[PDB]
Amino acid sequence: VSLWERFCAWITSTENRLYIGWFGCLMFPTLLTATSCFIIAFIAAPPVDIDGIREPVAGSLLYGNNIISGAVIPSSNAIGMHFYPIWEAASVDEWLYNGGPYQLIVLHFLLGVASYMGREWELSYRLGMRPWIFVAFSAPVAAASAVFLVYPIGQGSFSDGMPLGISGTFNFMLVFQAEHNILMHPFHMAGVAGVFGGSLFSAMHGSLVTSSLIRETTENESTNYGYKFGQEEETYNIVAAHGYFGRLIFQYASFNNSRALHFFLALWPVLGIWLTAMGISTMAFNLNGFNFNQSVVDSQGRVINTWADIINRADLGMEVMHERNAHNFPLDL
Amino acid sequence: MVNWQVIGQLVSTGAIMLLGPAIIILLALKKGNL
Amino acid sequence: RGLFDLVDDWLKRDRFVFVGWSGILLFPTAYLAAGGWFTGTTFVTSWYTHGLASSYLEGCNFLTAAVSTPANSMGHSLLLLWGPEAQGDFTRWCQIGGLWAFIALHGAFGLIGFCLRQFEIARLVGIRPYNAIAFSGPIAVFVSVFLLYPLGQASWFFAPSFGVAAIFRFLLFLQGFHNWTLNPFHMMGVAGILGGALLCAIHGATVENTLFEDGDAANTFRAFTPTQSEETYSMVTANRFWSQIFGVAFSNKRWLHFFMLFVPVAGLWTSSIGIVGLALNLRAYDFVSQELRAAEDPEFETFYTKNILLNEGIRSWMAAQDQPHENFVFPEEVLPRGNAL
Amino acid sequence: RLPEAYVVFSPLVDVFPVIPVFFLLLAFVWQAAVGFR
Amino acid sequence: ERPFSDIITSVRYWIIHTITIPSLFVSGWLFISTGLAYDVFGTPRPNEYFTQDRQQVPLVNDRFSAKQELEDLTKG
Amino acid sequence: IAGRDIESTGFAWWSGNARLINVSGKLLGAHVAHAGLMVFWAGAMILFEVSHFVPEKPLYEQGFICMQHLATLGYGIGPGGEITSTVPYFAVGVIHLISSAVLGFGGIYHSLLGPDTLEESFPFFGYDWRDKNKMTTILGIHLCLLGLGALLLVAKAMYLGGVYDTWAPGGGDVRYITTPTLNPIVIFGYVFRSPFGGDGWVVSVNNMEDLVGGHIWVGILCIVGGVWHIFTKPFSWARRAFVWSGEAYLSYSLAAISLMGFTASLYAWYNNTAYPSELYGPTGPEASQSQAFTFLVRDQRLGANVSSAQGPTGLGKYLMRSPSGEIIFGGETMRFWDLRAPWVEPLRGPNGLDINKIKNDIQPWQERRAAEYMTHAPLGSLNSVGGVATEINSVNYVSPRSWLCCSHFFLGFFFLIGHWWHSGRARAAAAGFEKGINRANEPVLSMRPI
Amino acid sequence: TEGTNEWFGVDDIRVLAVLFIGHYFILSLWLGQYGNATEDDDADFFGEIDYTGS
Amino acid sequence: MITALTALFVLVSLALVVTVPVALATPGEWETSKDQFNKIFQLWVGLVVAIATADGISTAI
Ligand code: CLA
Ligand SMILES: CC1=C(/C=C/C(C)=C/C=C/C(C)=C/C=C/C=C(C)/C=C/C=C(C)/C=C/C2=C(C)CCCC2(C)C)C(C)(C)CCC1
Ligand SMILES: CC1=C(/C=C/C(C)=C/C=C/C(C)=C/C=C/C=C(C)/C=C/C=C(C)/C=C/C2=C(C)CCCC2(C)C)C(C)(C)CCC1
Ligand SMILES: CC1=C(/C=C/C(C)=C/C=C\C(C)=C\C=C\C=C(C)\C=C\C=C(C)\C=C\C2=C(C)CCCC2(C)C)C(C)(C)CCC1
Ligand code: OEX
Ligand SMILES: [Cl-]
Ligand SMILES: [Fe+2]
Repeated sequence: VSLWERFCAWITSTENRLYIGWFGCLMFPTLLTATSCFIIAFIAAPPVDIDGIREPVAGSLLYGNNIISGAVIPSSNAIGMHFYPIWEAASVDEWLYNGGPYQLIVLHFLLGVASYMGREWELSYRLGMRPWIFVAFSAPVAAASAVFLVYPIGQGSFSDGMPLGISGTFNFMLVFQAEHNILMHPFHMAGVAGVFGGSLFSAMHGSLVTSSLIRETTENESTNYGYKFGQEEETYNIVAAHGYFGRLIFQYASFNNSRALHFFLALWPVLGIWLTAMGISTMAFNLNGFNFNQSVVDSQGRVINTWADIINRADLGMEVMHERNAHNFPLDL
Repeated sequence: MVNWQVIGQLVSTGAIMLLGPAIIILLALKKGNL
Repeated sequence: RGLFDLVDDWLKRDRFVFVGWSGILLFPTAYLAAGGWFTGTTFVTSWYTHGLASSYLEGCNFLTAAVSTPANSMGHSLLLLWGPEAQGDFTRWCQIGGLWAFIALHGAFGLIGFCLRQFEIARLVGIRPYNAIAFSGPIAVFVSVFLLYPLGQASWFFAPSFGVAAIFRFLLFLQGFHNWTLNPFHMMGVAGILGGALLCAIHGATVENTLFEDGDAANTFRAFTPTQSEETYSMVTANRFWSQIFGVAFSNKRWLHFFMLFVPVAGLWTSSIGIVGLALNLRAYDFVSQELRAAEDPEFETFYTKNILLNEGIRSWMAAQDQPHENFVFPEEVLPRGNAL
Repeated sequence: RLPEAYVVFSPLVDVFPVIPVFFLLLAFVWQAAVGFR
Repeated sequence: ERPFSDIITSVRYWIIHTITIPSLFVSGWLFISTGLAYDVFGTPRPNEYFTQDRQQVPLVNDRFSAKQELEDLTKG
Repeated sequence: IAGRDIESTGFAWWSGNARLINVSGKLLGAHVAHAGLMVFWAGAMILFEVSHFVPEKPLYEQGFICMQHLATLGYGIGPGGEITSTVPYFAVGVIHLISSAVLGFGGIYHSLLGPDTLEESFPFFGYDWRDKNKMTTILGIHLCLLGLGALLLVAKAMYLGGVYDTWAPGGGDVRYITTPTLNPIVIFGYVFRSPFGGDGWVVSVNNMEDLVGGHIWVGILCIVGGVWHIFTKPFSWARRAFVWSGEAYLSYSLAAISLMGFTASLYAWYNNTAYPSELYGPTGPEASQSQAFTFLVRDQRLGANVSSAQGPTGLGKYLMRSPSGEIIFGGETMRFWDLRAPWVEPLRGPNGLDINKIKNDIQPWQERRAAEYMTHAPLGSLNSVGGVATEINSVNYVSPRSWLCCSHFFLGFFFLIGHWWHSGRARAAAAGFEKGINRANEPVLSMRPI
Repeated sequence: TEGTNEWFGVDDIRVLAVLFIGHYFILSLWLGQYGNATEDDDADFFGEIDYTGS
Repeated sequence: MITALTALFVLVSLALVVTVPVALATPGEWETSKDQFNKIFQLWVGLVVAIATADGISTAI
């Protein structure tokens, strides 16, 4: 045989501790470089001028932060959507002043997660499985891409992306609420229903399966020891569990098929997350949620308020105080 | 002052909606290849 | 035999819906709570307590109708129909906000009855009662917020209102006044909820993508007899796949399902503690060290201070209309504001 | 406004754009007619 | 027994329902159109939010004298 | 009946259109019927938009997405972007509506009455999903048709009336493009450009000559490729890398169409040459630049010298410098300094905005355009309110740019999901384990332990 | 620089040289095993997956 | 004139739309009735041409 054939046989081998595959060639370097840069920048980075008004903001541990308030600041507003690699700065100090590491981390990270999906499919193929797990994983990837890349593209600046921090996430959420009126977009309601229903069904399924265990342990050992690796037993007792579910609610509602059950379980949260990601992506292009301000009037013509007006007051309060020194003109276009 | 527009729109929509099920019923009655 | 035995035999018969002894507590209270919400969102107003319109009869839609809390002048009254505030007179009872108390009070007993029903059915069929600890989670959430939060505050007026936009108002209100996102208990609740959703999706795709070939048609749904002895999917293949992709994987089918049960309930029970803490204004608002440094050094800035300024803006611009009974009057020259807009 | 010779047909024109969906619904109706064979 | 699948078919069911349901529907319509709900529940009419004397919101300020306060605020 | 039931093919009713994979007679009818539906919608939408036209408001204040394309092609538009007549739109709609009937009848016939398979009586119109020569032949034929279409667009742009040009010397007007650019360096620098800010990849075309030259080159390339793929068969390096089945081809098409949808949405959002602003409305950056220009003009008229006015941060209230040196508008709109519009270029010199021209060379029409674009920014809500999120109900307007961008972005993402699903299934079925794990010979049980 | 429109970001000869070096090195390694292919009408197959050895 | 011709066009189109699928679906109907549908198609084409000519004459200067 040749050298290339041996290399290919080693790459696609299903006997290593961790599968490599051809997608792993793009996966591993990008994720590793993103991790290294993120750790170093989170620990020891200097303040970054995020808004382009020459007012740097500290975000690293060594400059007086804690775990909660630390972050990696997005790039400067003066840059916009321009590409800013290291070799385009006159010095490393200038590169760090304008928020260089954010772009590097984000780009290598997104490439890494795409390769992660590909690698999942590849191992599924090599193991003789059915190839539909990476489709399920595509939803968190879609949401992360939506925020990190799509929102800056629509708004025209990397500085509007979500900061890589804990309190930066809250700041992003609050400003997004103030500017786009989320919580009134039906796609956000779809996402909330998705997560709540996912938690509900996880708890219900766990309870039902755990309650229907046959007797193999008696008292003085954890019940988990009954199951053996490779044992043959369907994940319930049909009589007890089916009767319990058919008696708890009306008898017409009971899943007697494991396939349909475990399909519904997979389908619900994935669809919810897809819809909420598309909601964020569409709101990136200034298509906001429902507007119900001053919609109820009496006979004379005066305005009677509703709860939407209280929400509007909160939105105005958030809006008038964000980026205090950044605006010069009456409209925030 | 009669506003014939709403009546015309309702009649047109009703006819268009009724067109399809009519042909389905006709095909079913004539023992067609449903 | 006696009356007790005959009634007991009748109550546990196989019908369309199980009734049981707990049905006496469950059915009337839940029915009354649902009917109260349905009539409140359709006919009753909030003009005399909040100064708002909150019914279809006034012009609201599904997303803006609610059953609002009673007036602040009635601190923690039980607001009985025959109490010293309404003294009969259904109309005055509706106008001062008795429907909210009606719904909450009968609904708490409805929840208790549902938990008792779960216990009773589990005992009847002869299985361990694990679906009654999983429901205790949501019971803790409801009791904690809807009862303990108002009881520590001034009055029932500071409780969530049974509506869609009223809940959004509640969220924004607690964020603005308590800095609720910074509390380390809502954090663990978020972790629990998101982990539950993740677990639900990964299992159904893992189970659905390791099925044994027990049929001949592409529709794998019709390849499962209602219950057989063999498992429908391969545990070994799933273990190998997830241990070679992620580096760690499940191997015990009981631990998996107990973990699925455990995560979200733990999240909810954790968030309840933080809400109970907020009930007494024992909040996690300030980092004193950063406040001191920012006061001394007028060049120190983090995202923390920006969030603080946002909260100040929320409070100042919302309090005037959110609490009409305080007669707040803020001239335009005292409202905090940035440049331009 | 349409050319004067065709203004009378305006109500029909106001309904044409939505016809392509009624086709999608008709597919389901046809499937239900044969009892989901 | 006698499930819904053939309950939906019984002709007597259909005829008694056709007799009964429209009466309830018309009763609800008349309940709204007569204006009786405004008096039963105390909801202000579209021309009753502000009276000629009171031009502000009528908030209740007392606990044990809510009856007299509401009687004043409504018309008196 | 055979071929239309689960017991004979699997494929339950909710996935019944998958029974047509190996039936080449009904598939033709299905595809023709969908084409007829597309033509019908085009005609009906044109007619509906024509019926509601009002000659006073601009086209972007009436919620139209179909009249703008015909106007850009040079039909019924005059100087400056005013609509003069609507007869050609009526003609286009009528022709589309009439052709839809023929297409639908053909689809119905070929689907319900014609032979089930064409591989027994019409050997020319037959295939096997695995005969590579036939697939290459079909691809080459329809590719040559695409090239002919591109050349037809070029011919319309050059000889048959001309196209609307928004950069015309004296305001937008219809003109003949007589000197298209043909130097391959420019076109293939457009193709091989980076997509980030300042470059924009192919969205950044900013004149009609480049557009016509590019469509010329595309026509030439498509014709040559069609002939080549007709007269040849796939090489060795391609045979060992692809999967040869119908579902694989479907997934291949799905990925490309998703990419095209994303590209079109970004065209609609950012470009203002093929989407002139007089018809679709101002772009995102254009409204902010207009606001800055309007307030600069007002403050200068009041008496200020707007070159040395200091802002709150000391950076410059009206004018400043971009990170490369050019003079740009101040404020938060420093991010949109890449904008180029026909109503701003009069004030731009060799190093950015010109101070003297700004001082004493601003014409009133520019002021009016700036005010209009400032007050008609692309911001709105789902129920068509218009304005910032904290505004009250007074106007009813959402720009067509937002609608087009959001819709085709949604479609692009879902068709990418299509690539993933249909391709994974195609490869798994080709391998032979899409039904499940063979319990007799589970492959995992014969691997070295980990 | 940043705003210019050079192809693939190439601004110097050495970048092009190293790109060619990379593609060509991996190409030579690949040709070390797949370089003896033929287009004769007996190496083809009739199926969905090419199992015909090399 | 224009409006009456277009009304006749609409009526003919409605009749054809109702009748054609029934003839096509039922076996043997299209074979036997394959002598009048050609006449109706010819009438349809003639109506299109007549409407086009009349509209062109009326609109032209
Ligand atoms: C663009 C949409 C579209 C198209 C073109 C088709 C086309 C087709 N489907 Mg299909 N399908 C669709 C959507 C579509 N489907 C959807 C959404 C579903 C899910 C509900 C299905 C579910 C489905 C199943 C389960 C099956 C098909 C089958 C078929 C094929 C035979 C149908 C048949 O025998 O008709 C029989 C129907 C009739 C005789 C009644 C309809 C008569 C006409 C068509 C009504 C419309 C006439 C029109 C209004 C008048 C025009 C007049 C003209 C002169 C202008 C055919 C190629 C079958 C197949 O594979 O065959 C081998 C099959 O088993 N489909
Ligand atoms: C309070 C009170 C009371 C009670 C009352 C009651 C009990 C009532 C009831 C009531 C009721 C019980 C009512 C109900 C109503 C209902 C309704 C009103 C419904 C509606 C519906 C709808 C509208 C739906 C919708 C939908 C959905 C959701 C989905 C799908 C679609 C649709 C559209 C269908 C009494 C007497 C004690 C006295 C005291 C006070
Ligand atoms: C018209 C026009 C224009 C344009 C022009 C042109 C010339 C274009 C071109 C275009 C083009 C020219 C495109 C291309 C594309 C390509 C592609 C898109 C490719 C792809 C690839 C692939 C897909 C592959 C894959 C793979 C791999 C990775 C390896 C192995 C495996 C496989 C094979 C799968 C302009 C702008 C001037 C102006 C306007 C007008
Ligand atoms: C153009 C034109 C026309 C028209 C025609 C057409 C083309 C039509 C046809 C077509 C149509 C337009 C048809 C449609 C129909 C449809 C329908 C009406 C459907 C219904 C639906 C439904 C009701 C469904 C339901 C269901 C079932 C049954 C079962 C399952 C579930 C569901 C819910 C889905 C005419 C004649 C005027 C003449 C002139 C021109
Ligand atoms: O960068 Mn971030 O936050 Ca979107 O709004 Mn305008 O720009 Mn600024 O202000 Mn508001
Ligand atoms: Cl600004
Ligand atoms: Fe399991």
